[PDB]
Amino acid sequence: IVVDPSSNLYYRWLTAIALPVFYNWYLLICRACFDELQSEYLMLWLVLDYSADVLYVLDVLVRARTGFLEQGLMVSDTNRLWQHYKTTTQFKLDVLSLVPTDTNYPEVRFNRLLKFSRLFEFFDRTETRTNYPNMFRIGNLVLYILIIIHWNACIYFAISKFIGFGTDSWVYPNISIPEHGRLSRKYIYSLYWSTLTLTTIGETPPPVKDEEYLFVVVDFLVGVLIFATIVGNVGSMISNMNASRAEFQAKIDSIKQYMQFRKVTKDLETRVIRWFDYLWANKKTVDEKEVLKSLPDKLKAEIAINVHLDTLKKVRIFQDCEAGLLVELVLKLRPTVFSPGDYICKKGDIGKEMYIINEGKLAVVADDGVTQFVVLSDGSYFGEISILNIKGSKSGNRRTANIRSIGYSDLFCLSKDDLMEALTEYPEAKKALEEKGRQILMKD
Amino acid sequence: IVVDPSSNLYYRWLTAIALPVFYNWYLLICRACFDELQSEYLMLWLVLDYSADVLYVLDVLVRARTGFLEQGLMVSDTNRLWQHYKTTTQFKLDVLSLVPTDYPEVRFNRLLKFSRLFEFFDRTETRTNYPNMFRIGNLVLYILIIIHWNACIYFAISKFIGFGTDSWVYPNISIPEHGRLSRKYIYSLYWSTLTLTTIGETPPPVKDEEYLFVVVDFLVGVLIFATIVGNVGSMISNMNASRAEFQAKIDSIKQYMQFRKVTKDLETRVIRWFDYLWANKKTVDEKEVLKSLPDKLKAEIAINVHLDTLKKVRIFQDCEAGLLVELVLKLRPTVFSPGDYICKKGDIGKEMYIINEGKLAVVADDGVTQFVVLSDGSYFGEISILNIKGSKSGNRRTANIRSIGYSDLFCLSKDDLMEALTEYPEAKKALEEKGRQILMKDN
Amino acid sequence: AIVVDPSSNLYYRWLTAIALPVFYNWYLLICRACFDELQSEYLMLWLVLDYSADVLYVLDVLVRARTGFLEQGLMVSDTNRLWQHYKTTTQFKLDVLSLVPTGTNYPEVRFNRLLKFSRLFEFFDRTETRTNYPNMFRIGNLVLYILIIIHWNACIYFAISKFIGFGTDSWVYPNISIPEHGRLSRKYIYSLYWSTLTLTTIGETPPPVKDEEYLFVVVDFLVGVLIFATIVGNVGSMISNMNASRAEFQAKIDSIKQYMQFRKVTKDLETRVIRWFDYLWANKKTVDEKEVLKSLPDKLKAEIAINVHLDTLKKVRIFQDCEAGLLVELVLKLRPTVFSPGDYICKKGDIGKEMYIINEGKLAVVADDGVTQFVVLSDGSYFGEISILNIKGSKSGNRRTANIRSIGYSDLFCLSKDDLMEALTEYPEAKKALEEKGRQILMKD
Amino acid sequence: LPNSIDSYTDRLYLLWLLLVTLAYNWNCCFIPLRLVFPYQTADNIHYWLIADIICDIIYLYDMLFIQPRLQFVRGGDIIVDSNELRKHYRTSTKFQLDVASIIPFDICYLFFGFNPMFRANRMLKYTSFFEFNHHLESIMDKAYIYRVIRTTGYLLFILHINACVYYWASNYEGIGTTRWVYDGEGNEYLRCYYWAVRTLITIGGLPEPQTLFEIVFQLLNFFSGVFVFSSLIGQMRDVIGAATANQNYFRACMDDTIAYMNNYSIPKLVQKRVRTWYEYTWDSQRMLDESDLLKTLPTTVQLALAIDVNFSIISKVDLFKGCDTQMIYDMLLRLKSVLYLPGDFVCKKGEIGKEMYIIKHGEVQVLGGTKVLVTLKAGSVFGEISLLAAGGGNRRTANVVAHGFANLLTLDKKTLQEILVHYPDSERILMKKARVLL
Ligand SMILES: Nc1nc2c(ncn2[C@@H]2O[C@@H]3COP(=O)(O)O[C@H]3[C@H]2O)c(=O)[nH]1
Ligand SMILES: Nc1nc2c(ncn2[C@@H]2O[C@@H]3COP(=O)(O)O[C@H]3[C@H]2O)c(=O)[nH]1
Ligand SMILES: Nc1nc2c(ncn2[C@@H]2O[C@@H]3COP(=O)(O)O[C@H]3[C@H]2O)c(=O)[nH]1
Ligand SMILES: Nc1nc2c(ncn2[C@@H]2O[C@@H]3COP(=O)(O)O[C@H]3[C@H]2O)c(=O)[nH]1
Ligand SMILES: *[C@@H]1O[C@H](CO)[C@@H](O)[C@H](O)[C@H]1NC(C)=O
Ligand SMILES: *[C@@H]1O[C@H](CO)[C@@H](O)[C@H](O)[C@H]1NC(C)=O
Ligand SMILES: *[C@@H]1O[C@H](CO)[C@@H](O)[C@H](O)[C@H]1NC(C)=O
Repeated sequence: IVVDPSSNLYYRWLTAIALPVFYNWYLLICRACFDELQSEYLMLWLVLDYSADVLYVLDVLVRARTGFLEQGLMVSDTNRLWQHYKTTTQFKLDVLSLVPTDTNYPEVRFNRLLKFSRLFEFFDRTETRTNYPNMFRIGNLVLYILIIIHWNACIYFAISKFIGFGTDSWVYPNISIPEHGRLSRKYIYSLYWSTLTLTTIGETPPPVKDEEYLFVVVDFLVGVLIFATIVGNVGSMISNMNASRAEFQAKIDSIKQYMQFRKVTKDLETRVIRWFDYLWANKKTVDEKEVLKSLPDKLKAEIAINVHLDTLKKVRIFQDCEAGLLVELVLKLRPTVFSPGDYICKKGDIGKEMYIINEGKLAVVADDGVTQFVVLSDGSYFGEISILNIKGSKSGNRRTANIRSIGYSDLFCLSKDDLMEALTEYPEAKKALEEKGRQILMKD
Repeated sequence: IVVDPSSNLYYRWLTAIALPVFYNWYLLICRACFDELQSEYLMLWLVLDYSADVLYVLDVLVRARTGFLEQGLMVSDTNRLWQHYKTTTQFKLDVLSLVPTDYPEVRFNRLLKFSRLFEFFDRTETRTNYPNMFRIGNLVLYILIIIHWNACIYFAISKFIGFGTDSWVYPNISIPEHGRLSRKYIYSLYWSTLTLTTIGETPPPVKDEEYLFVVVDFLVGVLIFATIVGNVGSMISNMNASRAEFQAKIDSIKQYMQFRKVTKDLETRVIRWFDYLWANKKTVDEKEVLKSLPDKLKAEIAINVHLDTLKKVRIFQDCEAGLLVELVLKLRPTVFSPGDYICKKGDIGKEMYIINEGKLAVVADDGVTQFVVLSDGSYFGEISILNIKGSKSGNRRTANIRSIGYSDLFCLSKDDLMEALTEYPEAKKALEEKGRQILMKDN
Repeated sequence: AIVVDPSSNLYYRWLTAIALPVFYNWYLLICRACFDELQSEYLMLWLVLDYSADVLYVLDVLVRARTGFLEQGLMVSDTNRLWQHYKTTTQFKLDVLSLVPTGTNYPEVRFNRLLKFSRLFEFFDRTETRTNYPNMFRIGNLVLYILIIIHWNACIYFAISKFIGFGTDSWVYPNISIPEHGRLSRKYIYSLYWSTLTLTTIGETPPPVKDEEYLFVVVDFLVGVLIFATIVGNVGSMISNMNASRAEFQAKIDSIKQYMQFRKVTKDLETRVIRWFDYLWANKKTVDEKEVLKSLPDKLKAEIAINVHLDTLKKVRIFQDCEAGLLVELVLKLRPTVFSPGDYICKKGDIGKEMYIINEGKLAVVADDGVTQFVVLSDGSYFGEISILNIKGSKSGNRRTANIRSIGYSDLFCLSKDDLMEALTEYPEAKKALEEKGRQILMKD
Repeated sequence: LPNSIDSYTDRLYLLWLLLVTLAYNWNCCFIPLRLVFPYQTADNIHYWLIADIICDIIYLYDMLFIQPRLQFVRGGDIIVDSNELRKHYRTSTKFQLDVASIIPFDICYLFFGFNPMFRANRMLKYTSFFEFNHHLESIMDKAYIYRVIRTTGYLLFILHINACVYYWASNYEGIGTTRWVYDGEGNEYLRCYYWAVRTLITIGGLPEPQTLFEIVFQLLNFFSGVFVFSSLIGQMRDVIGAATANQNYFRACMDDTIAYMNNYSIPKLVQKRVRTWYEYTWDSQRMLDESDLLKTLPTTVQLALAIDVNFSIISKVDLFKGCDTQMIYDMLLRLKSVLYLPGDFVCKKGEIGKEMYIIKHGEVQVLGGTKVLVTLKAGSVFGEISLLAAGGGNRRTANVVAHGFANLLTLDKKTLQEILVHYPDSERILMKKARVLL
């Protein structure tokens, strides 16, 4: 059996193996530095370390049987997979993170930290997988900040133990005292000093000896570099979060300043601002071409027939004229958004647009009298006789009605040439639509 | 009555209901932690809380009888609105926040109407005249709420630990200097600002829970400072983004003109044009600024910007409405520098110009003389664009045309003019008869 | 009878000569108001400088009553209409309010002279637009604004300290009777030190004691965290703008490298393209000229096209007898391409549809064999002017007659056959003139 | 030692700029240090002097034997000849700075004793430091790690300058006079670097200044420290935004199209197909669109990049032996890159056809209606007969689907016709090729 790297069994395995790598990092530097946590809960840490080593054995056994892409298809030959895992440095790392060195010195198990690529791959898969990527980036950086804070707390306690407890004013105090002697106080005051040094706050006791001066200089330099990276990345991510709305409001006040300068009257100004308010309120700010230019025509056609074919399939002779030509039409259609009371067409105008109504309600009104001839809900179509314009007709070359908007309608336009070069490969569809347009145009 | 969700009444209602939500947040955490406000101004807080609950029940009635868009139309069936409100989660949140739990910690369910305040802030951000000033006001309001909540949290932790047993906690409140409510609130706010703005001038912790609370508080303060820096950087880089883009454009133009070794009088001409542009605010260009609005809205905008100057010329009024719409959308505006010649003699007549905010004049061959000085509303470029055999001229000009001041024109090239005279050459022929009359008269 | 032109340089000289006394008025007026030893000790200097600042203020009123303004495209010059245009604004109201002529110990009554901030803002904006060091001036302007804020806060802290009483608390200024904390230099430098350590979130001040001091310090720390946020934002935007073009070019280089490592190109083509792009960067022409000149008007584009390409397109002897209309049309419709060494411009036997005008390059014609330098061309030369006229009757039939390779980093001008036909489809006499001159040169060859 | 230098090929001259960088960085670090600390003791002047002598010999070797050999361009053609290249170096502005920096004030040691302030003119080789920065940043395959190293180097150098200045101010106030100055009890450079870190990083915790010189010093140091820390945040943020730019844009478009599909309530199968398309596009190209990348490059480099990736695949086609190089080049400049998911159709048996499919890193199978007739590895081509024929032509004779992640190259019918109408003789011989095919 071969597991797929893009599957979900592999991701559940990534979670069940990115638990003990994180355990190894966090609690192994803590067990190696504090040394009462190790020699107190010895059976607990031995059970957890044996479980971590068995999970690493299964990690090597899974990476020696995972699949990879070669010439498009999933390669599943076991000998080729063994060789392809053997040739990479990750196999050397997974072998170096397995040698069973370990009692009272758990520093000998630091070779289990060499499998950091697994935790990084788990973080990367969850970032590209979950539906909250910015909050997961916040969580990833907060976990990195906490790991670095915990590691410098452990390093401050180790430097204090190596120099001598309670000797200077900078080191951890004398450990024989029962107030500074418990492990909770040990770890919590080491975390307090670690965060008040790595934050560059400095409400901590100043150093005395030269090795303490050197460690505190190096620690504030690491603190300012880490905190500069954190501030910069959080500012960049907040800017990425708000960029869309910022450029939208940029476009808004740009067109506002334009019309205010070019002296457009207040009713048209207020209608444009109301249209932009409606656009933001119903979330149609993105453009279809600008969002799906990159996707290929096959997937664009899948989304097109998922969105508009259910609305197009209810008109008369369009019951599967030809599948490829219906695909071409639902790809080459183009959206538009209208305002209430806006005339789609006047009298005495050339027609070059077929409009389909979809989530909208237009109306056919007379010229002088505001009247309701017939209302048209979604799925209806209009424009056909003026797009066709076949020889032998009345041949006005004009739109013979007033299709007026009732509310905030939303049509999906289709130009005459985007009809023509769509149907150019199959002229029998043109012949059928020509006869239907001819009969409605000649019976009037 | 059905409440319009986009009107002015709805926004004024969002103001009148995002006042007591902010009151409930701010003064409920303060009255829960401080225990002196709730003891002193008991009837005042009871009156204001009863008024906030009346505003909450009026809020759930107004969010009941408000409208929502269906098929592009605002529905008005009140039972349909009630069903649409009953099926969603905001009615669940409202009926959860209206549990009648009539010391001041039992009223913390009134904080659940936070989306109403959030909607008021977003509606004001959309609706106001000063979006960046409102963004910085909203950011100071958010960090003041956070500072106040952390001050009340520090005071509650100090009361739980004991007053003055340690040196980190608030002092012994029986001493009459540290026992007043004014100094209690101002010292808790000052401690909270010193912790959250990552400064740490405060006394250091002594107990283990104090060490842990100060670590959590400093990490919260790091993330608050990073969010403040990010939001002010985004605002200060989006407030002069137009200036930065125009500076990059000017620098690319300067780079090109320095590379191609063009002469210094043309250099000073281009830089005086760019200084005129930046001192008169014509920075954005037409084709890119009018691409993101719908087609009938830009047709309406073209109507409203050029009919007021196309109806000032009398001889051009005899034209059909559809031709007027298509030409008023196909008009292209350009801005000409002073002294620059629009059409010389012998040059092919390409374009038809409409004078709007400009003072052009005609001159002779390399001689500044004034045969007739044009003004606003006039028109020229008419006899070389219809492709007529004229008075032994053809497709050429008649005389030189200068530019006295920073004129602005309405260009119409022969291509879009054939796209004009593909619709009713009869009306264009009437215009051609009067143009040929002028032509035979003057040449 | 003079009219000050607000786009000239005399107006900028006046903006400098009025942006010195406004800035002085702001800075040293808040200092003289809050300290009350400068105002008592340097009284002759402050009276002289105040009288000079009010003289410059009234001359600024007189000048701003005589600056023209662009209506109908022209610069209007009649003094009555300029006075009316001045009087209908609110800036004249602010100026006549600032010029109010108010026991020579309180400059608190002279705070109306601060109301000419518009001159200082106009000077800063005109300098930012005009000078050639825009990022250095943006950082200088930010430093000046936060120095004004730090100075105003230092004067405010000293005024609050004088109101509370010197040496009463531990947060306020020390006792001024002790002659070490009593020098005026010591006073101002310690007040500036306190306001910088507060307003840039340093926090080394002594802790406050009373409620009013706690409230002033928390308000001052919130103003300080906002000032630190704007400082970090402005310096980040300055760093992101100082090399934005270079970062865009490195992004383009990395995109080309990623595309080439994707499509598995040969290493010689990869290093050729990389050295080509680095040469295009070092020669400062990597951006395409239509994207440069998109924002220019058509007349300025035409004048730039004349000034660039007519110097080379009048060096041609074959295309000489035509008209300035076609000259301007061809210099508008020339499009440039930059080449690489060893690149084939036009091989033998190709459909000639482009014409090339060499400009800052050096080329070569060779045979089908390879590197046999027959004729090395130079700047101002031309080729392609015989297979784009499409003359019937000769042995070629629009076919390339030579293998043309570049030996250095050439820079040509592609003039396409369709572009020339669009240029000449409204000139039949120029069409037949080019046809007959091509026929004569082809019967010569 | 060659006759001339290769500005972009010389590993030797890159190590030479590394040596001049080490000399110039030695001077920029250690001239403040020797100037303000008492480290030039009586048993150390000979060691410091042989260090400065080998520094100045590296300077003179750079001015004489290397810098008159670097190649350059003038008028497009590269320059090889030595006298003209040396004249180009002599009349350049680098020689101005170099002769201004090699001015030997070491002869002033006999007039005023030993003072390394006289060698402050050797700090003017910043142009040869920046050429080294630009060369290493251009040659390294990861520019962001070197940008971080250069930012940390600038930070450590500014802090060393501030430690040296603080110790000079401590001597000028007198060591151990007041409570602000350095008290002498430890390592001088270490405690002074500690002071410079906790001041110029704007950290706090140091003793309060007393004398007015100390207050002015501490004020200007904190203000320049706020600006240095702001420059550090801005520099690191720019490194982040320039290292993750295409990843952030790709993730932004991927999240905006999944937001579009969740706004239109798109089914889970179509959303999974779209997201596995995006995941394979990221694992293949590390980029979203490549046509938009190609439209920015110049025309002849577009043509060369197209030919080097597609000309063997065209010239191995037995049907395209008769056609000619110009329109083959144009049609290879006008191909489209597509990606078909496994299990999807590219041509149905009975579907009309208007495209030509070149396959490239893919594996498709032809089905004659589920049994696979043939398979095609990378480089093969199919779908020709329904490309060149006019009118309805012929429908596709069989179902062909992508087995794996096929990355086809498509040429549409009408685009081929638009290329063909510019080339009438080859269009005519292609019609005759159609007639001898049928
Ligand atoms: N005139 C007219 N058009 C109709 C009617 N019902 C549907 N339509 C469509 O409405 C149209 C709107 O203008 P068109 O010229 O585009 O063509 C018309 C028809 O295609 C009807 O009863 N009258
Ligand atoms: N010659 C001339 N043209 C005028 C006059 N008044 C308006 N115009 C227009 O100015 C023109 C400029 O060039 P045109 O060829 O466009 O044709 C000319 C006329 O249409 C006038 O008094 N003389
Ligand atoms: N074949 C050829 N072209 C030359 C010669 N001298 C100048 N030229 C020009 O070089 C050209 C380059 O290609 P063209 O087809 O454009 O036409 C050729 C001529 O106009 C020469 O000796 N032979
Ligand atoms: N029918 C068929 N087509 C094949 C086979 N091998 C390659 N092809 C190509 O596959 C094609 C797919 O549809 P086409 O009409 O384009 O024409 C067919 C052939 O050119 C095969 O065995 N059968
Ligand atoms: C620590 O405390 C013990 C007893 O409390 C004492 O004997 C020892 O000397 C102390 N050591 C230090 C270094 O303070
Ligand atoms: C506070 O002070 C009062 C009297 O001053 C004393 O009775 C009380 O015990 C003190 N409380 C604490 C916690 O110290
Ligand atoms: C300041 O010094 C004078 C001089 O002795 C003294 O009288 C006064 O009380 C002092 N003020 C304070 C607040 O200590």
